[PDB]
Amino acid sequence: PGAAEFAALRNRWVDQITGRNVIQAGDPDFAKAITALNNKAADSLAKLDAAAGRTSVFTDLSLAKDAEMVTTYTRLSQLATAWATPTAAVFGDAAVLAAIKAGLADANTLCYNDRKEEVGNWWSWEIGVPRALADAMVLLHAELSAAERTAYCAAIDHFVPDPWLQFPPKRGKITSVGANRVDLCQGIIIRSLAGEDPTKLNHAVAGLSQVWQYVTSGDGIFRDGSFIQHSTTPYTGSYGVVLLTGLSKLFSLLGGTAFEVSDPTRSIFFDAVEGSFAPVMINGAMADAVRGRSISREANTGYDLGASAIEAILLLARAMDPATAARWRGLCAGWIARDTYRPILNSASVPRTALVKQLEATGVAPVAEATGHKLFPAMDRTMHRGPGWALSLALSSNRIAWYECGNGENNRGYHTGSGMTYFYTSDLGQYDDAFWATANYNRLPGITVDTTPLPDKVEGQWGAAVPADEWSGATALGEVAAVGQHLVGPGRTGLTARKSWFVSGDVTVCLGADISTASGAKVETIVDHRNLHQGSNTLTTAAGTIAGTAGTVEVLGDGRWVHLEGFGGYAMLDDSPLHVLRETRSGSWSGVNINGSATVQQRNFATLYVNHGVGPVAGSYAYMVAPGASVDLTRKLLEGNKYSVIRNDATAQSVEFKTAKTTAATFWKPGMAGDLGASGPACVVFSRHGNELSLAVSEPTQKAAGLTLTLPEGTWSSVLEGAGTLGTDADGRSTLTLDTTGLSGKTKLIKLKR
Ligand SMILES: CC(=O)N[C@@H]1[C@@H](O[C@@H]2O[C@H](C(=O)O)[C@@H](O[C@@H]3O[C@H](CO)[C@H](OS(=O)(=O)O)[C@H](O[C@@H]4OC(C(=O)O)=C[C@H](O)[C@H]4O)[C@H]3NC(C)=O)[C@H](O)[C@H]2O)[C@@H](OS(=O)(=O)O)[C@@H](CO)O[C@H]1O
Ligand code: NA
Repeated sequence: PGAAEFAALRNRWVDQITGRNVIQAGDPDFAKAITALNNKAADSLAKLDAAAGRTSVFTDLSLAKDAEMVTTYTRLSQLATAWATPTAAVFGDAAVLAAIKAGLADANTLCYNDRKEEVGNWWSWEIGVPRALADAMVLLHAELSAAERTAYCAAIDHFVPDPWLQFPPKRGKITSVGANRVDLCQGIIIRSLAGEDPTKLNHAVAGLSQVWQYVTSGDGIFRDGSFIQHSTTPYTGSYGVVLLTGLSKLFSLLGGTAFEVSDPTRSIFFDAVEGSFAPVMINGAMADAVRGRSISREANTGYDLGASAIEAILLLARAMDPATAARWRGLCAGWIARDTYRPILNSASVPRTALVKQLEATGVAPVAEATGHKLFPAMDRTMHRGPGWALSLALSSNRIAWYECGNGENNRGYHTGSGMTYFYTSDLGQYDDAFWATANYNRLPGITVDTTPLPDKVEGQWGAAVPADEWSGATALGEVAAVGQHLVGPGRTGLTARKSWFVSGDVTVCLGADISTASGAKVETIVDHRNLHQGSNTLTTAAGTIAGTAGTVEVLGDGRWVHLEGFGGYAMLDDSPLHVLRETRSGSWSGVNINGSATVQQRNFATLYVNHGVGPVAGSYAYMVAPGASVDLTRKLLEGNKYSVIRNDATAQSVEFKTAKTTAATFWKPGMAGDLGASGPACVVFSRHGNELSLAVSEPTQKAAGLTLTLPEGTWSSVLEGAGTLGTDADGRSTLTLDTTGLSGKTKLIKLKR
């Protein structure tokens, strides 16, 4: 491939990142995209350093601070983008062009050149600048000289001599993985178009192949659909999206060319659209539990990341077979149509606007999110859906860290892995509307928590420490899931708790047992901590209302249920006191992120909790949540033994769903919960239909070679579906012995016949 092939590739990249070939004349959404492009460009030009002998390019960005060096270059690439976009205010403006070129020249002289040693964050030198400088070279190819290309290519190659590796020489270079491998290869591929270097381009394309190979440990995509980055943090929602965005752009750029991605194993990446990304997308937002430290970012939210995932999926769909293309488009049309809270076209780029308009022009109908359970045992995450709600559980374990903090971000997030219950609903802004600026980080919804104050960055940055717990895991059969977590508290308090969740098509039953701590402080379990925005949403009870006055906590009477206007119902399944607090909380994003604005946000919350007191001995809880339930339905939850607690202690936790005729259990020790037994740790769901017993089983430690169940509902003599060996115990009960060697927490489905 020669000069013409390289020119064609550069032109395609410019088409992709500007949308210049696809602007629809007089379209109001295109006009808004150009306006947003114009305002950003105008803002940057206003900040140009015009001083003779300047030592920065922008008066508000120091080249001695590596993050401000990156922003220098992204502003320059944004300006080049505007200069190349028909109808933009600066389109083809020679004075603006001259200022971009002078900015690239001086940033190179002053700072980013092939003699400079890295200082500060490696990512700035190897990913932040190269992607932006490469884009600027390609955008400005007709305008930069050969000597300018030589200088800038040399700078990039100095920092990134091989995109299969990362870190400066003084650190020891390691294999780049996952999102980092995609980003380093993107910067080198685009730089290879500017410099017409087929050898670097081929090597960078070949480097993409690693990122979609299945892994069983470390970083990458697991066969169950989990995606981990930084070894111990569930990360589909932020690093997974960086990977998805970069591969969508690169696949589209190279398709049909001499450099096309041709590795057939990229099918694993395509399978991940539904296998990994779709289940953790909720009405257009990536779930908070899979986006790690980005929850602390005011302007990199679940909806910003979901909108990037939608753009990428739409871009990939163009190359797919017809049925897959239509399925992915349907998924996207649904995540777009249902999101009235941060509509995807508000502040969308011109390319994103074009993909959204192209989708609308297909007339492909919106696909609803399927009810039911999606389990990700490799990353200790589960998703559950019913009409009007999605529950995301956030666990941690000897495989998965309590939280990631780093770079001044999410240093307060140390309870976010303590069994959080995120109930996403039609309140689309629940977790987005300054929730992470104002929420009580010691009373996040669903957690059990030792009230000992912990320092920011407790347990270390980058997910370096994990709880040395017994297990966390899950299984599901049909409409019912069983999820368990042995919580070990962060900050060496000695907090221990056995938390389980049994989740039907409508209600979530939350059991807790064996709670104690060594710190001497009170321990709490949070039934909910729910953002009311500026609302005064009524908490209704059997007697009337509760917590009508902000700041004064009240104890629920003996009706045992409370209904929150705009949400649904909560009910206690034991006689423990439920404390209910209406509160107003304030905070700034600067309080949770070094880059956050100083603006103070104020939000109203409803906070419902159980107090286990000081020095609990085998403390416990039992309650349920019924998202979307009316007051009438909430008042009835505890009638008729619909949610029948079987056992809730240090051996096992189990509940029967009367209407679903289905029982769910978690086992901590060998023993029986009702008429089901297990020989060791297990998650089980079972249901009898006449003369047939259906079971789902997982071995949640991921380390046991076998597991034996003592079967409920009488004796069983044949296996109809699945694997396992039937047997009989000393007491005449049927047993099922499973080989669980290497199952990695996955579920086995079995059907038996009497
Ligand atoms: C300083 C150091 O040595 N730390 C490493 C740690 O490296 C840190 O982690 C990541 C990484 O690439 O591995 C890198 O995260 C990315 O940081 C930039 C800014 O630096 C962006 O964050 S933001 O500016 O606050 O938004 C970036 O965000 C994402 O940006 C983009 C995009 O640029 O296209 C898309 C998304 O919308 C957005 O979420 C952020 N990525 C994400 C997904 O958050 C840090 O800069 C880097 O310092 C790890 O290094 S690793 O290579 O081994 O993985 C860590 C692992 O244990 O080791 C530490 O020592
Ligand atoms: Na980590």
